[PDB]
Amino acid sequence: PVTTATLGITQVFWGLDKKLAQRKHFPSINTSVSYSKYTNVLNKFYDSNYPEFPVLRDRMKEILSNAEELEQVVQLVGKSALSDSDKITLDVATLIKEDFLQQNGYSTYDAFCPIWKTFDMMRAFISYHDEAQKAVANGANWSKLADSTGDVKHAVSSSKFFEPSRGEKEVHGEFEKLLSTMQERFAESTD
Amino acid sequence: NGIATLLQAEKEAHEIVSKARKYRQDKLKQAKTDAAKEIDSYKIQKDKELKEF
Repeated sequence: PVTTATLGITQVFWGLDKKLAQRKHFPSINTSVSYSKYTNVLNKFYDSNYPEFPVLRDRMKEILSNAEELEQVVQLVGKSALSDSDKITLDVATLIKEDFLQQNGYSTYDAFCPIWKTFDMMRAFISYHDEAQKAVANGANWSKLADSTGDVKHAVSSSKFFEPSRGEKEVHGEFEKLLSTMQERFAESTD
Repeated sequence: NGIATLLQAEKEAHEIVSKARKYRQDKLKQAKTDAAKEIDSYKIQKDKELKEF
């Protein structure tokens, strides 16, 4: 009753998941049920700073929802019937959950991931998904592309280790270099 | 033997080929950014008209 009477009044709902909490997947925000009614209000701020932030936010919510539904299907029907695009969605959302959504507090690097580093990491993840899907649409097989671009995937997953204390200019530069390396690696793999 | 020299020249030229493609691709990215800057001026002009309205 307290939770219902609180959801009826609060405009934000950061519902936590015990199952994600057990795996140390932290802060264990249940992205399926959590919502924020201030996303529409914050357009006037995201337009002034970080213009692509809402687009990336809806794109990542789309990726997470699609892969959650796909994993629900796979858990009972096996991964045999998945297409290459669906497999990419599964892998990209697993990467998102295990390296972007998860934020290891009480750690030097990821105690405070500020808005600019969050936006750059978000751009890196979304660009990785989009470029992988473009590469598979170009005819490259996903099984071979995974081995070809494991370096890019690990660089993306290791972007959370960029300490924010290095400064906004420094971390933004490192993320730009990482995006360039990612694009070059996919170009070489798909060539 | 001479086989290493034959392969090295091809490998060295192949690396330049990738660099040339990457540099040209980077210039394509820069060209799109420059083109968007011109489009941004039109948006700036439209914003001024909106402010005037």
